Amino acid sequence: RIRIRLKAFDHRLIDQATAEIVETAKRTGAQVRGPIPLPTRKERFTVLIDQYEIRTHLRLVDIVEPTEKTVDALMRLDLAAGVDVQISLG
Amino acid sequence: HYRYQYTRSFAERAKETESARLRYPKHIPILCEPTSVRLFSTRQQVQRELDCNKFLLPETATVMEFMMALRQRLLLEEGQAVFVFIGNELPPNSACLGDIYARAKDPDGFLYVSYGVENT
Amino acid sequence: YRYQYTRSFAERAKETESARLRYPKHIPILCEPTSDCNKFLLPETATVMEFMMALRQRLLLEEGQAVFVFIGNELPPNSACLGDIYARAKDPDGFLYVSYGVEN
Repeated sequence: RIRIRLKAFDHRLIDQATAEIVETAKRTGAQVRGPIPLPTRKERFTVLIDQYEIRTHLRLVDIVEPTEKTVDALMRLDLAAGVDVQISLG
Repeated sequence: HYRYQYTRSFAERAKETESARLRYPKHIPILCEPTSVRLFSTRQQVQRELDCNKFLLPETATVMEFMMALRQRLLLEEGQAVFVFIGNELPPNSACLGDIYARAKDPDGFLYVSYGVENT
Repeated sequence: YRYQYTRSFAERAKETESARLRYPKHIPILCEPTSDCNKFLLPETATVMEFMMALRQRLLLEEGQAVFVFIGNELPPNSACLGDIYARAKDPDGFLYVSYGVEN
């Protein structure tokens, strides 16, 4: 089992990266659970001498039953530079 | 499949849901287990058993209501979300348990659900 | 809202300031029937949907009956977060005013 967590400031990039990972897993005959959207993270900087807000969007994808071809394909995936990805194996 | 189906005979699971439906014919019996061998411990079995939660919820209850019941039962903190799956699919929050049950119930009478907890 | 007419703005400001000291991550909600106030505190992370489901239990509602809520003239999205809503729609008195109703 390959669990994938994505984070980005831009939700447009995160949904595209997520769809791209899902598709890739499916094309190589794996099972996918998700995408699972998690609640957006909301941080704020108070400007002194007025708020600046940073939101971090979050998505999870579980790949179940990764094939030889699944991992190989994930390694070759060209993911947008603004999306951070974390992977843990089962 | 699910741990509950390996450790309980079909006969006892079927009887269990038969009794539930005889008394509560408009309720849905639900069996939830986590989405999750020299990897063994004397603790492993009791802890796996305690991860399995059963519910008996109205057919008119929504997925969201179920998820809130599961949250309460798992006593999750502020930084924790629970998400649920039916056979790899994540059901819509406004779906009724009775509609999901009609389509996805096991032959033994339970609606089987995988849950994952995420620590946002 | 009736509550705005029966309680002075100063008293209402006091209630919310006080609830937000005791519960900084909770949103004060004033709830009235769409033409009988109740006050609620809601985790700032709860959604409209979660709130509607909590509110449903809160009432002696029979199965098949659902709550709907307005915030102003708008039916908010189910998946919308209450903290996001609170930040754009709270009253100057600090309350988020919500009107609710029941449908079959």
